[PDB]
Amino acid sequence: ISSETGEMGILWEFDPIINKWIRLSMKLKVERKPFAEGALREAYHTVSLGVGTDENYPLGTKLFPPIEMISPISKNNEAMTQLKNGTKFVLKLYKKEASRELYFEDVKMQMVCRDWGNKFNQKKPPKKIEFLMSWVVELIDRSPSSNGQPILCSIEPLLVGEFKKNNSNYGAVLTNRSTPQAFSHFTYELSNKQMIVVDIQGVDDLYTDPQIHTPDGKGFGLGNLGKAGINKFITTHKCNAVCALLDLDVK
Ligand SMILES: Nc1ncnc2c1ncn2[C@@H]1O[C@H](COP(=O)(O)O)[C@@H](O)[C@H]1O
Ligand SMILES: [Zn+2]
Repeated sequence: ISSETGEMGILWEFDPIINKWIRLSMKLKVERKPFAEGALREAYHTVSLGVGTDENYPLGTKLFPPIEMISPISKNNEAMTQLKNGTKFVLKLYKKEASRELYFEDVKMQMVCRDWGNKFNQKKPPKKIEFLMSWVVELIDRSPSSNGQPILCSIEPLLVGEFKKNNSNYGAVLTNRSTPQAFSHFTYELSNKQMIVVDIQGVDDLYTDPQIHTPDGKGFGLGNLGKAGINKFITTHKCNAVCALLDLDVK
């Protein structure tokens, strides 16, 4: 949309309720230096210069995600309000030394957790939670890295405030707060033990970068540690007033 200097990107949004990816474009201006780093990625402040369609950037014939997983229509999406021209947000790049599939899997995983957030909030707990949207962006104006595969990154809204990690994906309980731990326990019980959401982290109860474990270990990226991840959560978990309010089993 905007005529100002920045760079273009193909923007991908996953929508769980129709089970499709929605493909868009946007222009963005990203700062030169990151403002934070974790173990694997760096985060950069970025501003949006508008969201558009992908009609100038045809797909052609090896596509991931596959064509049947892509919505033919993209007129409605969260990006058009949440990343509208002017918005400050965050872009995350992996450090030098992540396949194409994993960017998409991590964004899908976050959208799945966001759904679990809504389901938890429907039980009217004392504190509601929310997982941020997340999106894949192909930075198409940048030079390809080792191959004709473009530069990929993920983007999400800016969290304002003190960022805290509340548990990890392997059993750590890092704060005293109840709601995070009760949420993890909720996802375990109400999924009939088919999955658990951990790596609950963010600002207050606005969360981002969660991790799912499933018993069979498949999908949900490299952080999916299977039954081991699940058992490690169980070992350290102490039920709290929120667990009890949600009528969860003290097993
Ligand atoms: N959405 C966000 N808004 C603001 N800060 C963030 C956000 N996500 C992550 N951070 C911070 O940036 C660091 C690097 O991101 P991560 O790759 O998720 O570890 C985190 O450890 C946080 O301190
Ligand atoms: Zn509990």
